[PDB]
Amino acid sequence: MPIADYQVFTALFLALATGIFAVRLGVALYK
Amino acid sequence: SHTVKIYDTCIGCTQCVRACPTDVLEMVPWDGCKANQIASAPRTEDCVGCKRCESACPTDFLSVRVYLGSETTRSMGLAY
Amino acid sequence: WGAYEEPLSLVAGFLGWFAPSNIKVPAFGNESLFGAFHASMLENLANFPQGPALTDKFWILMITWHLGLFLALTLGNIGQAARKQGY
Amino acid sequence: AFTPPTLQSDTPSPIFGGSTGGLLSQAQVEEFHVITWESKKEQIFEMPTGGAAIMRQGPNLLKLARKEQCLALLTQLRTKFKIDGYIYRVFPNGEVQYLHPKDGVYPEKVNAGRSGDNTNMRRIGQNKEPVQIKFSGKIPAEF
Amino acid sequence: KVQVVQPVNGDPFIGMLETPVTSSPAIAWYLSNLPAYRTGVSPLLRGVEIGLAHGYLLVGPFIKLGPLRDVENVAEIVGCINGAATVLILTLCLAYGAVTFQGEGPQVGVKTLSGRSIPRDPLQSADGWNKFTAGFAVGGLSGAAWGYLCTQILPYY
Amino acid sequence: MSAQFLPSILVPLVGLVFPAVAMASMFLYIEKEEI
Amino acid sequence: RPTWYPGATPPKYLDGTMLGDYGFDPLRLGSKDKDVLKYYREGELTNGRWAMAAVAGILFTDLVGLGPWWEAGAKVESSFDLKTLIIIEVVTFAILEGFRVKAYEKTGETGLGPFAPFDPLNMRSDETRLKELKNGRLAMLAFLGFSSQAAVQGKGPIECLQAHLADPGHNNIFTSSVGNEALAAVLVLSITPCLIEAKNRLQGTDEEEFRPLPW
Amino acid sequence: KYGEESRYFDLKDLENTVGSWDMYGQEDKSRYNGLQSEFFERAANGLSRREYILGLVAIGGAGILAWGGKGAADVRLPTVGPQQPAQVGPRGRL
Ligand code: CLA
Ligand code: CLA
Repeated sequence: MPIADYQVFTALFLALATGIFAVRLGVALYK
Repeated sequence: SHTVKIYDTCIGCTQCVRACPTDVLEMVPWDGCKANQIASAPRTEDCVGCKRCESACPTDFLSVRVYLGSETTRSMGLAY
Repeated sequence: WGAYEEPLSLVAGFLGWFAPSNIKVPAFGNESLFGAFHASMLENLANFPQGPALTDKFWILMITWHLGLFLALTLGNIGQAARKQGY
Repeated sequence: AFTPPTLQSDTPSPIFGGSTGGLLSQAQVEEFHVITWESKKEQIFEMPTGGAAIMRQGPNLLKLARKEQCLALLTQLRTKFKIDGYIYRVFPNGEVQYLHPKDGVYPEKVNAGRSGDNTNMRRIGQNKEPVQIKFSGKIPAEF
Repeated sequence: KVQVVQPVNGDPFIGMLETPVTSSPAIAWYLSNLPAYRTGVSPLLRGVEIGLAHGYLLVGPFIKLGPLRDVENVAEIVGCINGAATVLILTLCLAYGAVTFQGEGPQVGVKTLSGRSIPRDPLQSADGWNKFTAGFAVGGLSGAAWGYLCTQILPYY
Repeated sequence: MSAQFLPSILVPLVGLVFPAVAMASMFLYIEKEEI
Repeated sequence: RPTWYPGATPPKYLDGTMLGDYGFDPLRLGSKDKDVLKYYREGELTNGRWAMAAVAGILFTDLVGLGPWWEAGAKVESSFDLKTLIIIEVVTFAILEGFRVKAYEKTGETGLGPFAPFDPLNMRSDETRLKELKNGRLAMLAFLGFSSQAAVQGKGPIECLQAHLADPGHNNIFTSSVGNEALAAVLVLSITPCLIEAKNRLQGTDEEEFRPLPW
Repeated sequence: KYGEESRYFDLKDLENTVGSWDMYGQEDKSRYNGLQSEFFERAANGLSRREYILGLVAIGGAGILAWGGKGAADVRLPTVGPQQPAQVGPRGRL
């Protein structure tokens, strides 16, 4: 049962949210 | 802009002053050595860091020390 | 000249107008250096359409003729501007 | 009783044919230096930027980029032609600042009346430990 | 007895020399008539001309050497490639303008070789570079577009 | 693989768009005079 | 002032002078230059007007029983070849857009042809402008939903509504082919305001050195 | 600089003593035709702003993504094309 396209899209969206958290942490570290 | 320092171990031989290629050191009156003169670095802004003054100091250890720090257009010896 | 500062004086035309007078002299073989060069130029295509192939008689003739012409041009210009070699 | 001598703009320059090692664009937006000396005769000397120039008989003025070039030329003049010169720093705005012979007396000679700047009254090994001045933008030699 | 090599503007203490390559009358005229050395012309027009020339001369390389050079549709692919290259050098010009022109300072004046005072080139300004960059985009894209048309036209080719 | 079109879009984005954008932003930031 | 979520703190530059100011701009796209913000508003209004016209047309064709709007492009039969229609549309739109450009460069707003404000009925006011902005935004989301429903579902604006009314619990976006992705969006968005509140509590609202999308 | 003789230094004319010359620049406002100049300045009207000119560059970024998702397949790129058979490997593998 290979992963479907919707699973890849969901993973990419979750990665986008994780990247947003990462950029927030980076901004906090810069300060 | 390097940090140049002179210590009381100096004997006033004036060799470091003659070896400076940018006129950074000079001799001023003193009373801690037989020569009655000490070295000074009033124009450290013109120091390039060649350390020629240290190669001429005969005291052990050296009486003049150069600590390389922030680089400027003059300390880097840039003509452009 | 009209433009530039080129020392190539107008009176110095003798370079290019005298070199042929000597290069046209026959050299026993064939008929003449300039004659052979001109014949090749007019026969092996008018040095523009197709081409002189790879390593042809025209190539060596053109190189030798231009070598002589250029050397005469430059040496004569130097001599004429030097005023009886005053340097 | 010494005062910095003013820089005369009427001083002629040495006979030089020109070179590519002269002033660049830094002198137009940052600064440059000028060395003026007095020669008793017209003689050939070596320039710090490459080539050979001819110093005239009388006052000579030469504009260079770095102060080290002017000092090297002065060293050559002092050790070869026994000529004393003055070095000034010129800014694009037009300000001239006296340099090298600061008090008219060469630095190698004590003048009694100078500033004993940067002269620690301790030994090289009597400086504070690096761990004792941690979290301070200073080196042990500045204490 | 003539000396064709002289110091730049008679000054022998400037890092430059005057040679028949730099001070040649014809060379000086041609170099001075380029769109880059027009202090009195609008930077946008000069940028348009520069972009047109650069965009037109930039198609050829990909046309005759691109990965799809052996295909009939090479002209179109290359036109797009030149457009991309023009856009890239466009962002390069913008970055250079934003970094170079961001502050003001009482700079020294500018004079001609004779000694006639002239104002600084308007191209060396925040707004001057922006206008020049905009003209380069229009001209650069137009030059690449004209490069494709020349391929279709031009009876010889 | 599912969604075969994704690599054809993500590879150029991470190798061409993202690097150009990052380099331009870094170049504009390391020469700001007043950050 | 109502915001894009209860208790939301609008940015410093989003004081409220502009119409439809709900303090929404997480990327800070128009927080640098004011002229760029004005151009952004003009673009938003243009997109909204086009969206309202498109939504009205799509709904009208669906109510009269015409075929799908997305498929209507190939179901039009009349004179004028496709190329001729393209050329005519390009020329007329070029002149119309040029006139609109001049109108924006003069009065700072849109217009129709040489008429800078174009208001024969004189129905221009700050209160009427807010209606246009909000209606345009609603129409933009309506068209986005139309396209999304046409892609996910095989129905139109009316057929999708009928299908939902038939079984609201089983005919929704979370039960379609994009439900999983949708489930991941809501779950994240549902916690987005609260998380922002945390930033406004532990960190505070003392601005930030950078902007998400500088531009 | 007052280089009337051998003096290449002048405080009153320090601008000429630092080699600040245009060398090739020439101010002249009579060249490009008015009708053609108007067309170009009109074409590049609002494209003179940093944000707007960057937008044109952003189009190039979209074209890059468009090529990968469509342009690469239309030029029949080998990576977007098909594959023929395969091999087994050194030993009994795949
Ligand atoms: C200098 C070495 C060199 C050279 C000559 C080439 C040349 C080429 N490469 Mg290549 N490449 C190289 C190094 C080189 N490569 C290296 C080191 C790598 C590995 C990192 C690659 C990886 C690579 C790949 C992956 C590909 C190529 C491809 C190509 C071809 C098309 C590329 C192209 O059109 O670019 C653009 C060319 C220009 C924009 C023109 C710039 C140069 C102009 C002519 C300068 C002219 C200056 C002019 C004379 C100035 C005079 C003043 C004026 C007033 C006259 C082309 C023949 C492509 C191909 O398919 O091969 C067929 C391709 O896919 N290369
Ligand atoms: C650090 C882990 C990691 C690494 C090294 C890679 C590497 C790669 N990925 Mg991948 N990816 C990852 C995580 C990772 N991925 C995760 C967690 C997901 C789930 C969302 C994905 C989803 C994904 C997809 C859908 C695709 C790739 C693809 C690719 C290939 C091309 C890159 C690309 O353009 O896609 C872009 C990658 C993303 C958009 C998501 C990656 C985000 C990661 C987590 C960022 C990590 C940054 C890192 C921790 C910080 C280092 C600093 C650095 C940025 C300077 C490449 C070999 C493409 C491929 O298959 O090529 C054929 C492709 O289409 N990845």
